[PDB]
Amino acid sequence: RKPPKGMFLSQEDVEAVSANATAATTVLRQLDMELVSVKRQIQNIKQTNSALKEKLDGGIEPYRLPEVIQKCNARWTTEEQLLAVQAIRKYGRDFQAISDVIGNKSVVQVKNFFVNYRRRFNIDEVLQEWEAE
Amino acid sequence: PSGVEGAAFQSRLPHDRMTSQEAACFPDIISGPQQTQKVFLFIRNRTLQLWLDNPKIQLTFEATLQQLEAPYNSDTVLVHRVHSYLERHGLINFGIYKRIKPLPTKKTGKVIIIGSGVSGLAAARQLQSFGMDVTLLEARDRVGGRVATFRKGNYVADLGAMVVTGLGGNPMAVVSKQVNMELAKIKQKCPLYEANGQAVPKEKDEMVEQEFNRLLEATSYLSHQLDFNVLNNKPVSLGQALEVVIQLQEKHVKDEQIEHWKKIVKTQEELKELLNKMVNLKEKIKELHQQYKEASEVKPPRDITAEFLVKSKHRDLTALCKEYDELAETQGKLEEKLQELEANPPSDVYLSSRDRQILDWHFANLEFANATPLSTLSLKHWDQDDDFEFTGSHLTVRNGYSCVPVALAEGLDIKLNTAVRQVRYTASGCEVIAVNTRSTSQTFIYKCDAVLCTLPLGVLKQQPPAVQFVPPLPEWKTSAVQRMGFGNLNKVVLCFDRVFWDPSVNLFGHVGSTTASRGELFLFWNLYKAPILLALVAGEAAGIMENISDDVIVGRCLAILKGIFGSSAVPQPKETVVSRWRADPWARGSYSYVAAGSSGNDYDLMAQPITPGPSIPGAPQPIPRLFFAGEHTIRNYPATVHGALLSGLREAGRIADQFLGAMYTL
Repeated sequence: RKPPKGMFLSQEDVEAVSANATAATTVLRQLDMELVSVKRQIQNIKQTNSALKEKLDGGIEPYRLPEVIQKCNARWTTEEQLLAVQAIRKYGRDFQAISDVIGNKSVVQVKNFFVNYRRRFNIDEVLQEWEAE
Repeated sequence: PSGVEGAAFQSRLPHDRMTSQEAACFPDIISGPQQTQKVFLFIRNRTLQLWLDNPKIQLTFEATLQQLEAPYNSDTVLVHRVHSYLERHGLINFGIYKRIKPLPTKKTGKVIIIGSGVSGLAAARQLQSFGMDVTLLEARDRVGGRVATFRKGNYVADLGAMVVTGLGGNPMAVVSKQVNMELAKIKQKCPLYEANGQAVPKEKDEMVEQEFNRLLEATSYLSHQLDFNVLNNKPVSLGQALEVVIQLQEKHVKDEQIEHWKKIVKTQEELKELLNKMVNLKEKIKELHQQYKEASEVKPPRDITAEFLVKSKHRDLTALCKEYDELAETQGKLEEKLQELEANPPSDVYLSSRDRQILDWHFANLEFANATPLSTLSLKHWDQDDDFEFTGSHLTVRNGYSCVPVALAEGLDIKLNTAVRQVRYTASGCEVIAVNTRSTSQTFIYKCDAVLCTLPLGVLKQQPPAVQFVPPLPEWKTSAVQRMGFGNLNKVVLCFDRVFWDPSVNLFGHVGSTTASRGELFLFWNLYKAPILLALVAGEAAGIMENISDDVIVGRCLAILKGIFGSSAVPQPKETVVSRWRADPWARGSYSYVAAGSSGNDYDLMAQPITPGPSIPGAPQPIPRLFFAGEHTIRNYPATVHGALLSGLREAGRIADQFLGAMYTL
């Protein structure tokens, strides 16, 4: 029903090697050239990727900023409220950002703010203004 | 197998079923109820055993019935029918037995037997066994034909057949009990030695051997499962199909190599796209820092927009630092795959020049067993005889296989140095015209009721004919002759004063340099009591080495031996003979082979006798007059001694049936 294992004898393949006298030698050159062509392509990417890899020498250690460990608070200094509105103008509804900007506010307090301070700060207008970008 | 059932197996007969042969003579029984078949089968298997247990003495019908027991020895015509059948088709009292009833005083019928090789001898002895008048005409000055044994002083070596291919249902088993053949088992260990002169390492030996055997099953698969049997209107041969199998393994290797590297590139390019996204991120992060640095430089106390800027830039820079960290994470997983993929490359070659050369030796061995270039073997049928292989070890005939022809020949009318030249067969009888090989002017004429031809297939093949058939053989027989293959292999006997090889290894190989030369002296045999090596010449090498002097040939032997054993341990051989079987005018080759375009059925055609046309027109259909035996006529055992002998038994049965009557068919 099936060949010995490892032998590879499909109808399709057999035909294509018997088609003419050298149809076998042809097929086995269209593959040596198909192999050298890929190997030279592999060298090209290896050189290209070796160049992009030196531009990242040293990584981003020089641009790293130390961790701000600050315990989250519940009250809203007017300073904290002013930061808020101005982050909404910059960040829409990305509460994670806004929570990151203000720094000692949990992501829920941030969304809670959107309701309590909404009418007093025209948040619609602020979000509406931020939509046009 | 053992018992009565073992006698059936040892006679190549199913112990529990009736053969087509027996249905012919016993159509009452095989068409009758199952119980009577069992009695008949028991009588056949019993009788066989009695002969097989003691084949040095004729098995008479009385002897047989005496030792059968009821219910079986109750019907005496059933026993007489069975025993006469067996005697007639040579399943019992064949060979060289002592006879109880000495020979009928006056004979009936005259048969001329062309050729005194084993098939000839074996018929002759059976026909005379049956009360006929037999004369054999032999072109050589000796009997045995292709069973040739060189003898000089104390050296004995066979230039012809030298191996008994197992005693497991082999008629030669019976012959060896009858004649003193000293049979010696042949140990299969065969170390291969490359052209440098040193052993192929065991890992290489097993690797090629396994690839070889796998390659063979692949051809079989191509034959039976893909019907790859005709290419460009010509039948495919074994050789063609081995190429196409090897090519498709070489193509697979390239195909797999190509798929491996196409995963490196498809990953080298995810990395490429990843680094681009990271070189851009680092540059974006560079600018963000500077913007945050400048915003931080404005010293406090600041207004809230300017405090928001420092806070906002810091948030944006941490976000872009999360991102670039997630990416040199991803850069590590894809850098690891590239190292892992690179370390696991697929196989570089299918076979190396060294691997292929050893493979070429395994092909020479296959060209040896078939005495022909693999390009001539029928892919579909070259192995159609393998189902009937005997069981057990192969053996050599340590005292020379000619002892068997010579033994068969005693008590027989053999004209030596008599070359048949024309066979004339008519509705009323036959005349064979032969000449004397020494002075061909002297001409002889032999009249007879029937001619039994054992002319080698190579001889039957000559154009122009060495033997003329009058009237010419019909096209159906002459076409089988052309279609069949008659191959060639030759031996070089080397006779030394000194044992300098391994006395415990019976055979050993030499690996050739080229495909083209894979058969030149590729195998050596240590079979004999005395110091004798025997070197084989197979494949395309065979027919080319017959154009080369013995010294050049013995030279190339000593070369090969010096390399494999050291250039000072190999002395000069005392005696050397080099066979040239395709040159031999009474052989024209070594033995037959299923040629591409032939089948095993051609072997059946070769055995079909020839019936002449009527002399008087409108006279009744005559008797068959020309009968054929020999190695190329027995489908299930060609190219062998045992096959020859069986064919001789077979015609002598059927000739006796034709000319003396089969009283056992009623």
